[PDB]
Amino acid sequence: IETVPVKLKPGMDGPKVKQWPLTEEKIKALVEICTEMEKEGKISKIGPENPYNTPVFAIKKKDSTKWRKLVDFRELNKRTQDFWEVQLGIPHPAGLKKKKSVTVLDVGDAYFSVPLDEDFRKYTAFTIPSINNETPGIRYQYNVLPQGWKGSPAIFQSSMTKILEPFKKQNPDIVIYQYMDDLYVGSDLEIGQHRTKIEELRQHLLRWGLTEPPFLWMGYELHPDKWTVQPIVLPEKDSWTVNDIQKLVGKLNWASQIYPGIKVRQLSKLLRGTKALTEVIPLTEEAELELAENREILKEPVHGVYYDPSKDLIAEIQKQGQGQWTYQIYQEPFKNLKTGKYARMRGAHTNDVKQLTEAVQKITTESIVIWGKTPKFKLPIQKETWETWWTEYWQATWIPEWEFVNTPPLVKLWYQ
Amino acid sequence: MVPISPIETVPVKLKPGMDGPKVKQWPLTEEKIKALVEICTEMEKEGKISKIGPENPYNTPVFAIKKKDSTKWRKLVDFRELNKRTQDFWEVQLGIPHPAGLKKKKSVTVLDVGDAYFSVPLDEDFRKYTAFTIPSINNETPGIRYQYNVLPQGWKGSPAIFQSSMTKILEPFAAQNPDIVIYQYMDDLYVGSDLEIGQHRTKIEELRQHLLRWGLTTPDKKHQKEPPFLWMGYELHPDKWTVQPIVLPEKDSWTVNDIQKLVGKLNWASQIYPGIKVRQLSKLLRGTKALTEVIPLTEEAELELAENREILKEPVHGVYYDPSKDLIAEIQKQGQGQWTYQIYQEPFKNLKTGKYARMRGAHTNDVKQLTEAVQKITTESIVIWGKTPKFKLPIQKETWETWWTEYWQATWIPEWEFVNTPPLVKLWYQLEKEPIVGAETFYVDGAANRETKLGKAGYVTNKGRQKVVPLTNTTNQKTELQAIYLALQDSGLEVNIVTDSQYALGIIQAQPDKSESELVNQIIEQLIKKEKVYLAWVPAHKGIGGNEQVDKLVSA
Ligand SMILES: Cc1cc(/C=C/C#N)cc(C)c1Oc1nc(Nc2ccc(C#N)c(F)c2)nc2ccsc12
Ligand SMILES: [Mg+2]
Repeated sequence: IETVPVKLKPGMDGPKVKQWPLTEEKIKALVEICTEMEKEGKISKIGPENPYNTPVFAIKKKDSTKWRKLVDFRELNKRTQDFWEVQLGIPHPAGLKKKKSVTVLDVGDAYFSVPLDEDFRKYTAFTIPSINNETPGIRYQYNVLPQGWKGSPAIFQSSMTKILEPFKKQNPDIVIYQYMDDLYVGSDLEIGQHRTKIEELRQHLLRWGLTEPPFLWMGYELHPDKWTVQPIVLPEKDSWTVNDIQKLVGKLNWASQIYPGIKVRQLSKLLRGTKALTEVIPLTEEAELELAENREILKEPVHGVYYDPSKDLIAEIQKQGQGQWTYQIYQEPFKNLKTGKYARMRGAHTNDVKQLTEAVQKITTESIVIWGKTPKFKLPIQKETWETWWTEYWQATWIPEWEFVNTPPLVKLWYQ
Repeated sequence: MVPISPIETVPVKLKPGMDGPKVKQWPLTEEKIKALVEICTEMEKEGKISKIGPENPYNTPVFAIKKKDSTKWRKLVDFRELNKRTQDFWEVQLGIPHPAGLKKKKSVTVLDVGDAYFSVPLDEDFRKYTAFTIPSINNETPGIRYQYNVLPQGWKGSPAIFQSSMTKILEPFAAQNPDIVIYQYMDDLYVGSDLEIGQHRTKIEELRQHLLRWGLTTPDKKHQKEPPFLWMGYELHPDKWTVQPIVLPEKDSWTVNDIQKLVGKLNWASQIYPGIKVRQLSKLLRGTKALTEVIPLTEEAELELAENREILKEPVHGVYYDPSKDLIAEIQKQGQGQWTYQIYQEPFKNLKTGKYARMRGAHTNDVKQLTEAVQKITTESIVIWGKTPKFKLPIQKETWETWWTEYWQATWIPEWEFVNTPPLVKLWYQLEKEPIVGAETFYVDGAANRETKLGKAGYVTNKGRQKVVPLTNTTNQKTELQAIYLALQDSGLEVNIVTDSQYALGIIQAQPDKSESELVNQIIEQLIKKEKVYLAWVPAHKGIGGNEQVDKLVSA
């Protein structure tokens, strides 16, 4: 009921990002949504004295049938102060990634019950564009905590802790983490009781809501205890061709950047002469011994690998074909914090970009659970292809950063 | 007196930390002073300005300009300094409608809203910054000091505040008359409809009755402007549109400036005239920007210009948008990285046309360029019609499926169908996934001395075939490519090639069919001639014989 004072970072003005073009159905969806929000007092029309802008579009969450307003606050979030006045920062729950079931709740509608600092509202300006610029764009700003803004969960945390206090004491083994508009609720119980342990929460904040949230009903369920990784594996063969040994030596040489004692000279010594690529080469016992020792090395963890919260996380993705994708998360090169692989690209058998878009969201979700922040992606795609299509398949309420890779890396072979 | 609603005032600020202008008033002739006194007296009676006391410390220079072929003077207040310190505004006319997205209208009226412009009040807290001084006669009395009460002509915020004020006034009239459309441009409102002309102008008089609420008057004697309209470079007609006439000059010699207008006119004409090309004419301007320098037009540029003259020989018209029908977009390859396209709903009746030019890079292929053209047309179509068109593309379904399933990047193009109009886009070579049995294996390598530029390139094979060629004025990267070139030249239709060059792999794995490097282009033409090529990579200096043997042969 009292507004918390919020200001931008020193020497920075509000965001001035161009609205990108929207299809007719997203425009009309945004008109319907924003008309109701204006009636409910959440937003207000603004005049031409407001020069700031933040892009807006519309999505449909996973198996939901009605549109959700999504604002790309990435620039405003970069320009907003970081909130340490009450809390030095919530220590990320390292136990969340260890629970066998984690449900993600869209508690973003709860932020609309808290007013926004009136001096900061001008910076949340957004524009519903018109087709072909045949009418002026509908200009709004927020009067309450907006979804997608990093300051919304920081300010509302005062409240949120008190809402779930009856639940946290009733259930002291449940790990609850809040990231932006998401609430991650982890437990080790039985599946049937897990839902049972989700609706109870849900019914709480609907009880604080009547003293209706348009997306609180839904639960995106994960199982981080069964999150599989990707160690480095070498082939097991009875017949090695020249080509097989060349690929093996090339892979072991790349792993030697990660591991300490990798060795390839016995294997390379078999490649003595100028032999046909398909010719079978018997392994000497020095070569098999060397291969066996490299195999043992690759089963241990990597040396000197630690997460530093003061540094960015970086996610690389490789297209492997046949609907398969590999990814590695790291902070310094060759110090992977997590590696993985996806053949589970849903409803996109004929669409590369939809698959990549679902993989990005999948990797971001894992990154939030593990470290409590999103990585910067290096995407194997042209900027012009990605920026044309990714909003068509986006179903998350956050948006990470990304850059584009235009030169094919050799590293695809080593995770293949 | 019929009460009139006031127009809501827009609050205006200066830029943070900035103060208002304090510019000194130029001296003026006694003739100009008497002119400005009479002009400013009329505007004071009209309420546009008001005399102020000496406490206001701000000032903006005012001038008197003698009009051509007239004995009357005009007034010009130079707000350049005040504009530098006025806050930024939300400007709404950054995006302007494209005629291809408009709808057919039976009747279109134009109403002048110039007197309505002065009923818009300036923010009272901001008026002090608009102060100006008329110099007195002989500098013997204090100058007459005025400040604006309305949006001053030439002030930074006047266009944005004016249209946003009109939009707010017009919103209920437009929302409760969904059978008309209203569009504002400069000092004119445009009202269009499909109503029979009788009802169309009751709606016009209903619009003038609605504007009276705020005391906004429109001329009784109706406007002189009527279809067709000359608007932002187009010709708008009731059921068709076109750019204004494109006339290409006749010149025996062309300068740097002469070509930038020609390409400009051609770029403008390309939105309705199909097949306009500007490559060979734009190339004549690369690097140099000397406005006066005359450029010999290559016979390539002369042919391109002559081809454009033939296309521009007559008016070409496009139609308006029908939301009840599909959008179709059709693309053709033109060569040298040029692409042209037509967007229509019914055959032979284009809504608009356009072109796309290859980006600047070291290597490229036709499939990548066609993909980029699709994305450009997709985004333009979202802008203009709010939808993606169905595409007709000069590429076989089998070629596209082979491309995107094997390409290392993710790629996608929306719903499309093959159209068989040459030159077709195709894949010119496909590297093998596994080594080829029965094919000779070529171990290639190259090296160069970074000081003398002297190098060697060559290969050794499993059949005992060998070659080393000495080279001058080369680099390590170029010798690694030449070695691959030699192995392709000297092998049969199927060949395995082993290299340690990460640089060569990165180029060939990008799958170009054309390059800026004449050595890469030669490799491409060898790849086209082959039936099977397997390209394998090994690391350098690692005991891998064949590689090590030729490593010593070329690094000696
Ligand atoms: C009425 C109008 C006038 C102008 C005046 C320009 C000048 N000089 C400009 C725009 C953008 C105008 O706005 C529109 N026009 C049209 N259709 C159209 C159809 C036929 C003619 C003719 N003849 C025409 F003028 C316009 N559809 C729409 C749909 C939403 S607004 C709009
Ligand atoms: Mg070498």
